[PDB]
Amino acid sequence: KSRLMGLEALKSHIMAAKAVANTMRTSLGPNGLDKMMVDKDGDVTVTNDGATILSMMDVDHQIAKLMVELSKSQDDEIGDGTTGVVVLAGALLEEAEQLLDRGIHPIRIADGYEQAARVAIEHLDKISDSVLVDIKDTEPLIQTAKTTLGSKVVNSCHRQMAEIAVNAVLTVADMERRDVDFELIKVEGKVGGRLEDTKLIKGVIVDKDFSHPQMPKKVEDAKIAILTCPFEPPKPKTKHKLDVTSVEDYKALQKYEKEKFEEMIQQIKETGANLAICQWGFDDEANHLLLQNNLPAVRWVGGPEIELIAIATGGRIVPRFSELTAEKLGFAGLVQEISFGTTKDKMLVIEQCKNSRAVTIFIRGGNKMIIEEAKRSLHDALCVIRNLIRDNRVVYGGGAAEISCALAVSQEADKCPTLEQYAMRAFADALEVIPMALSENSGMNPIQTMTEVRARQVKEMNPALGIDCLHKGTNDMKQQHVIETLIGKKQQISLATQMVRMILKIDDIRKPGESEE
Amino acid sequence: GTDSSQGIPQLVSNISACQVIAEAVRTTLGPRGMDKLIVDGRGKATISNDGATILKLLDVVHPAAKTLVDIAKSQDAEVGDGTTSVTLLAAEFLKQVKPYVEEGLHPQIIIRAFRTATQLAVNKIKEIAVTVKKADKVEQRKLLEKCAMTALSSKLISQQKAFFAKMVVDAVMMLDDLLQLKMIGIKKVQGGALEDSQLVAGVAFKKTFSYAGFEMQPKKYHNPKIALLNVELELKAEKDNAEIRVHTVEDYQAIVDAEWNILYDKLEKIHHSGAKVVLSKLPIGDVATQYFADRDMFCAGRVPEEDLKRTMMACGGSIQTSVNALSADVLGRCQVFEETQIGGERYNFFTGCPKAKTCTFILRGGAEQFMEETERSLHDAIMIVRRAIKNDSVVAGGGAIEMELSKYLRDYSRTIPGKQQLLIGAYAKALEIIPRQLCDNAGFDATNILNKLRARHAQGGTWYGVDINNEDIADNFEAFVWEPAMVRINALTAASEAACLIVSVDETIKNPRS
Amino acid sequence: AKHFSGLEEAVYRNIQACKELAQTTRTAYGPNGMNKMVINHLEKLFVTNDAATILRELEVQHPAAKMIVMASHMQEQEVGDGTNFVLVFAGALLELAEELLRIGLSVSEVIEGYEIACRKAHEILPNLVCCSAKNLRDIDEVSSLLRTSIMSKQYGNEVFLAKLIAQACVSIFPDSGHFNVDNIRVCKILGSGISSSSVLHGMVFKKETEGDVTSVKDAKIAVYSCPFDGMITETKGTVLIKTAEELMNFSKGEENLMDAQVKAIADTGANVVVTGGKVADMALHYANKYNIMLVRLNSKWDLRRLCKTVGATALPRLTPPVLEEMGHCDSVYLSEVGDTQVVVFKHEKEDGAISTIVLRGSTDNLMDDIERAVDDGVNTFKVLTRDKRLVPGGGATEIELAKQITSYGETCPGLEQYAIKKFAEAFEAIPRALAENSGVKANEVISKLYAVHQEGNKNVGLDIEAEVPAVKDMLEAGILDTYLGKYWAIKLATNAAVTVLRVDQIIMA
Amino acid sequence: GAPEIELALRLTEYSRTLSGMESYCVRAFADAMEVIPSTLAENAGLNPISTVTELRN
Amino acid sequence: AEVARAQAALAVNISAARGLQDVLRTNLGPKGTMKMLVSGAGDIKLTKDGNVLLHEMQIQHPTAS
Repeated sequence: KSRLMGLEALKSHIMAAKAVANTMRTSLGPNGLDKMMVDKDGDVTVTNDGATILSMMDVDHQIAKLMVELSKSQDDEIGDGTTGVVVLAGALLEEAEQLLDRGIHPIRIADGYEQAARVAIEHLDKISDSVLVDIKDTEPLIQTAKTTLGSKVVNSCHRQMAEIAVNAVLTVADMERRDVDFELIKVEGKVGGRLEDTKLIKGVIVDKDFSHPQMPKKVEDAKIAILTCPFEPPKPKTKHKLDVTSVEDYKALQKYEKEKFEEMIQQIKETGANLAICQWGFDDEANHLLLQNNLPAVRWVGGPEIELIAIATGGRIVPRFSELTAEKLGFAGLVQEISFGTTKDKMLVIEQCKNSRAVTIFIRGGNKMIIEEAKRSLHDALCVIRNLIRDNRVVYGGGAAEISCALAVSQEADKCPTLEQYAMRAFADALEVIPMALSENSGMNPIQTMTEVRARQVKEMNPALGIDCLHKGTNDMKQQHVIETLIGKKQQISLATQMVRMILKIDDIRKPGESEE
Repeated sequence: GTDSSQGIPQLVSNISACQVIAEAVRTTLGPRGMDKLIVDGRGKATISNDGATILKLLDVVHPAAKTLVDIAKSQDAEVGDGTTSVTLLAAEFLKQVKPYVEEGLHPQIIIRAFRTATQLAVNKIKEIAVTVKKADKVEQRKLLEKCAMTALSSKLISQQKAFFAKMVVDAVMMLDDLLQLKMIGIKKVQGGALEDSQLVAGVAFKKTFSYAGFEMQPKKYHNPKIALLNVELELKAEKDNAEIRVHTVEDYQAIVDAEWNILYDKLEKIHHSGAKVVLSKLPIGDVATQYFADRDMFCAGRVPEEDLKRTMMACGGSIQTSVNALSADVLGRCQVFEETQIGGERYNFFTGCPKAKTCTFILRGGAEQFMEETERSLHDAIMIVRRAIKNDSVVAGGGAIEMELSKYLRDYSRTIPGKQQLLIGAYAKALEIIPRQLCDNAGFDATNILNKLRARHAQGGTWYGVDINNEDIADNFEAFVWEPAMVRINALTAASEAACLIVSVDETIKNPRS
Repeated sequence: AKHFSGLEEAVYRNIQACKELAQTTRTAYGPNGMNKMVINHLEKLFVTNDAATILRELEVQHPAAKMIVMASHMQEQEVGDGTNFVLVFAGALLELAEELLRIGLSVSEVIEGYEIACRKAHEILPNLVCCSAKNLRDIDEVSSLLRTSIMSKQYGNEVFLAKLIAQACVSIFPDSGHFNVDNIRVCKILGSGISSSSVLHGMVFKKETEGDVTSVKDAKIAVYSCPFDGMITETKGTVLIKTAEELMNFSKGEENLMDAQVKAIADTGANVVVTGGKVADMALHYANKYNIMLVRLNSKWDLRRLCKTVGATALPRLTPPVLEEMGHCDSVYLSEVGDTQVVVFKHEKEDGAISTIVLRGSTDNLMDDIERAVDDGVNTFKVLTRDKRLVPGGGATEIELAKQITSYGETCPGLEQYAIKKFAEAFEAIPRALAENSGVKANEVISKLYAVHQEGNKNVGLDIEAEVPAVKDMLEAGILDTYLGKYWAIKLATNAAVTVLRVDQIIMA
Repeated sequence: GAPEIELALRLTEYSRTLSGMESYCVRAFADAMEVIPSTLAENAGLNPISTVTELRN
Repeated sequence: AEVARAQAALAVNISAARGLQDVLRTNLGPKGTMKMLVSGAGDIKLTKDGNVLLHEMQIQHPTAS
C-alpha cells in the first residue's frame, strides 16, 4: 500500500468529509430536507437526520466514519448538534484548503481555526448561561422540546413527550450530579400506539402479562416472587434435547410437572409473594395449575430483565427455586397489564413509587420509523433537556451566534499577529454555513439571509432575533424559540475543529489510495 | 530460480530503496511534527507519530527498509522517543553521496570516515552534557516537574501541564523501580468535564459486572480481599454433554436445579475464598450476580486482565487459576476498595494496594478526536522524565547542538581535508535536517533560524537551540528543552552505521526470486 | 542445460561466470570485504564477503560458473581463504583469452600458455615463501596467522577474533598436532556484544536445559531425538484425548511413564539426557523430580554436533542406551557462554575435537559475520598443521611471479607467449581485488609495485591509508598467508578455468 | 503596498460593517489588495504570507 | 500428409548431416578439445569422444537417427 502526504493526503481528507456534509446540510434543521436511503437489503430509510444518516451511512473514506462517531458523542450529552458539527467540519475543511493553497502550512491552518474556536465557545458563553431547577427548566425545556422533538418532526401537540423528559433525567440522575444517565432512563416505544401516546414510567413495564386475567390482574404492593426457575423448558444447558413420540411417555410426563409446578406455585404462594416473576416463565400446563392455584404470576421473563426488575424496583433478589425463602419479595407498586387505550399495546408496568432505579419513558406511534422518529425525538429532546435541566444555558440558533461568534473571532483574529490571523479569521468565515444551509433549508438566499443576522448582530450582538429556522416568516431565534444549549455549541465547535485538527494534524496517509476504512 | 543484482544499479537501488521509507516519518515527530494515519489493512487503520510502530505496521519491501527498522527502533527502546529522526539521518547522507554514486566515485571510506565523525559528536555530546539531578534544586522532583512541564509541552497540552507536571513526577516515582506503561496505565474518562486528569496511585478498574440490583449490592470494601480471578460463571454450569432425554419425566427438573447448583459451588468457592470484592476477567453471570447480589459480596465480570494485573503488581497479588483463594498474595488485597463513578461509569478503585506501584490516571479530553494527543504528553513526559532520571547528564533538547556540531564538524572540513572535507561537510550538515524538518514541518524557516543559532554557534554557544512551539532561535536547555546526552548519542550511532551498512552493499541476492 | 549455441559458452558464458564471480571478491576480498546482501529461500539478509557462501547463496544459472564455483569452495575446504581468489583470479584468467579469440588464438593452443605457467607459478611459489611460523599451541602466532583469511572474509573485528579464533583451535586441542576438520563447533548465541563472544570447548546446548545439575563434573548422556513427551518403546506411550478423564489419567501414568524413561537412561547412567524430541509436563517435572538434566528442544544440529563428540547416537525411540547409545563428556555444566545461561558440556581431555566459541552480537549478522570469519581461522589452523610455511598476504605475492611470468612469457614464445603473459596478468587482480575493495587503482599500484619493484612485502591492503594507494608489508603486517593456500589457490583456479576454457556449446535432444 | 495593507484590513471590517448580501463582497474586494505587496514582498524575497499577516496587524 | 521431394528431400538430410557434423570439429585428436554436452541431468560433460555426445543430447533430426 501507498504513502499519501501533504496536499495529496489533504485532498484525500477533503472529499467525503466535505461531501458528506452536503446531504446533512440539506438535511440541516427541520427545513432540512429528508433523504430516502435504501440498503442492499431492500430497506428504505427516509432520513433528514445526519446522526441517522451517518448510522445509515456505510460509505468509505474513514473520516466519513469518524463523523458517524462524532455525532454520537454530542448525540447523547448535548442531544441536537449531531449534524451541524459534521457540516461545520466540511465548512472549515474547504476553508482550510485555500490557506494551504495560500501556502499557510497544514499545522498553521488547524490551530488558527482552533484558538479562534476558543473565542467562539468563549463568545458562546455570552448568550444565556442560566441554571434552573427541573420545574422551572421545563418551560425552557419544552420551548426547546418544541425545537428538539420538533426538529425531530412533531413535537407538535406534545408536552407529553416534552415533560416526561423533564422527569426522565431528573429521576434517574440528580440536577447537580450531571452524571449522564440516559442509560437509567428507559426510552421505550411501541408501534401501534400514537405519537399522542407517550408515557413516563419511573419503574419497568414488562410486556409479558398475567398468565390468565382470570387470575388476579392486580398483585398488591411488592410481594413479587423473584424466580429463575422453569415453568416451561428452561433451555437447560445439559442434555440432548428430544421430545417423546409415544403415548406411554406422553402419560408418564403429564402427571410429573403437574405435581411440581403446582407445589412450585404453591411454594410461591408459600413464599408469600402473590406475583411470581419467572426468569424461565410459564407454559400453559403450569398456568392451568397457576390458574388452579389462583396465584397471580408472570410468564416468560427476559433473563436480565428480572434483574432489571430487581434494581429498577429496588427489588431484593430471590435467585432460584432452590434458594426459596418467604423473606425476599420483589418490589412492585402495582402489578397489572397496561392497555393505554392501545390494547394491542399491553405491558405489565412494575410501577415504583418507592424504589425506582430505571425510569421508563414510554412513547408510542403508528409505525416503526414513527416511534423511531418519536424515540429520537424523545431521545435528543431529553438530551438537550438534560443539559438545560442541569445547566440551562441557551444559545439561540440559526446562525445568530455564528455571526456573533464570527464577529469577535474575526477582529480578534486580526488582533493576533500570528500567521493564524488569517486562519483565525478564516475560521470565523466557515461559521456562516450554519445560517447558510439553514437559509437554503428554509429556502432563503443565505448570503443576504445571514448578514441580516449580521446586521442584527451588528446591532443586537447576541442571538435573540435571527433568521427563520422554522421558515415561519418571523426572523427570530429567541422569539422564534430557537433555543440551543450553550453547552452544545461549545461541544459542537470543539468537536468539529479538533477532529478536523487531527485530520489536519494527520497529513500522513498510508493507504492503497486517498481514502479507506 | 534465484535472483541477484550488483553495483550502481543495485547500489543506487540500494540507496533508492532506503530514501523512500524515511519520508514516512519525515514531517512527523513533534507538536507541529506531523502525525501518520497509516492504513495497512482494509478495516485496519493505524495512527502513530512514531516510526517504530508504523515501521512495525508498514511493510518492508527492501533490505534497506528491513535494515532501517531496528535502526530507528534502536532509538525507540532507549528513550521511548526518536525513531523518526534516526530514520531521517540514515538516508540523509544517501542523497549527499548520490553525487558520488553518480560520479560512480566510492572508495568505501565514505562510510568509514563518517564513523570517527560519529565519534567526535557522541564524545562531544556527553562532554557538554550536564547532570540535571544533583544540579537542580536539592530536590530533583521539581527538576522532574521541569522536565514534566517541558516534556508535557512538546506534543499537546501545555495548559494542563501546570497541573499535570507535578503528577508526572509522582507517577515516575512509583513507575521507577519498575518501568511500565501498565503502572502509569491511564483510565480515560469523559463527560464529567472536558480536558483534565488526576493521578490515582493505587489501581483502578474500568470494568465490572453487577445486576439483580447494584445500588443494593455493596460497591465498596474498606478492607477488600481482592480475588484476581480469570474464572467464568455462566447462566447454568455444565460438566456433561448428554446422557438421556429441553422435556422426560424425572429427567426435566433433574438437570435444571443442579445446573443451578454447579454454579453455586463456584458461586460459593468465590465467596468463601475471601472474595468480597470479586474480580473475574470472564464475566460473572446474571443468575450468578443474582446470587452475587444475593450474597452481597461485590463481584466483577468482564474484567480487564491488566486491571487484574495492575492490582497483582500493586497488591503484590496474583491472578488466580482457582475460585478458592488460599493466599492473600495469590489473592489481591487492599485496605480500600470502592466502586465510585468518576464521570459516571462504574469503576473499581484500589487504594491500599500494599505495593501500589501502579499509578492510574483519570483523564478527560476536549472531544472524541482530541483526546489521544493529550495523554501522549503525559506518556512522553514520564518516559523522558524517567529518561531525565536514568541519564542525569542532560543537554539542550530540540537539536541545539547539531548546528554547533555541524559547524564544529565541517570545521574539520577545514581541518580534516586532504579529501574528506566533503565527507566532513556532508556529515556536518545532515545533523541539522531533523530539527530543520521540525522547523519545516512547522511550516517555518530553519536556515533563517538555525543559522541565527549558528551565528551564535559562531559565538561558541552550543545549547543555543529552537523551541519547536515558538519556532525561533533560543537556548533549548535555557528553555530547558531536554534530552540526556545518550539520546543524541545513540540516534547518530544508530543511523550512522545504517548510513554505513548497505553502502558496503552493492549487491543483494534473492534465492526466492521476486 | 543450454540448447544455446553459436560459439557462446566460450566468448560469453565464461566471462559471465567471472561477472558472477567478480565483485564477490574484488570488493569482498582483502583486509576486509564489502558487504553482499543475500536472501535465501530462507528469507533473511545475508552479508557475505566469503566466496564460498555467497556463491552457494546464489544458485548457478550457468554451466560455466557451475564448474569454478567449486574451485573456490574447495579452496575453503583446502585452505579457508584464496576462495575470493578463485573468484577474481580464475575470473581474471579466461577473460584475458577472450582477446586471444579475437586475437585469433585458439583454445587448445592458449591453454598450454596457461597450463605450463601454474607449474612455473608452483615453481616460483616456494621462492617468495617468506620465513614460516608454526606452534599449534600458539594463540598469538596463529592469531596473526588466522588474520589474513578472516580479513578477506570478515569486515568484523580482525584482531579480537584472531584472539578468539586462534584461542579455541589451539585451546580445544591444547596439544593439537592432531586437528579435526571440525575441531570447533561454535555455539552461536545472540545477545550482548560480538566481544562478549568467547571461547569454550566441548559441547554446548544453547537449547532449553532443564532438570538440574546433579553432576557438573560427570557428564553422561544418552543422546536422543526421542520425545519424552511420552514417546517410549519400553512401554507403549499412548495419549488418550477421547475423553478429558482419559487425558488426566495418562498424565498420572505419565509420571510412572517418565519413571520408565529418564530413569531407564540414567539406569545406564546419565546426567544430561540429550532430548532432541519433546517432553510433556508430567514427564518434565518428573525428570525434574528425577533430577536428571533435560536439555530440551535440541535440534538436529546440536545433536549432530554432540553425536560426534561423545560417540553416542540420537534415538527417536526411548530405550536404555547401550554402550554405543550412551555418551560421556568430560563435564556438563551450566555456564553463561558469552554471558548467556545455557548448558555447556566439556570435551577436551574427552579427546575434545569440539570447541564451542559462543558467537555473539545483538544481531545474527554480528554472529554470522564472525561465523564467516572463525572457520577461516579454524581452516588455517590445519593449513598451519600442514605447512608451517608463511607466504605474505595477498597482493604483494602476485607481482613477483607475474614479472617473472612475464619474462617467462618472454622466454616462452610461440603463440602461447602472451598466453603465458596473460597468466602473468591474472596475478595483479588480487591486489586490485584489494585496491578495488579499497577504491584505488592497481595500475598505480602496479606502477608502484614495479616502481618499489620488490615483490612480496609490497602491497596495499584495505585501508583508510588507501585514500592514496599506500603499500604495506604483508608478511610484516600480521597478514600471513601460506604456501599451500596460495599453492591451493593457484591450482584450482588454474585447474578449473583452463578446463572450462576447453568447453564447447551444448547440443540438446 | 502598506496603503492597501492598512486599508484592505480596514475595508474588510467595514465591508463586514455593511452586512447585507454584499458585505462579503468588499471584504474579498479589500482582501484582494494585500496580496499585491505580498508578491512585491516576495519579489524582495522573504515571506509576505508571514509578513503580510503582520504588516496587516 | 507432407512429402519432401527431390533436392528438398535431400537438403535437410545432408543439411542436418554435415552441419551438426561440422559442430563437432573442436575435437578428434589431442589438438581437438573437449565438447560440452549437458544432458537432461544437468550433468557437465566435456568430451572429445564422438560416440558419447551423439546419444546423450542431440538437436532433433531424422538424421540424428
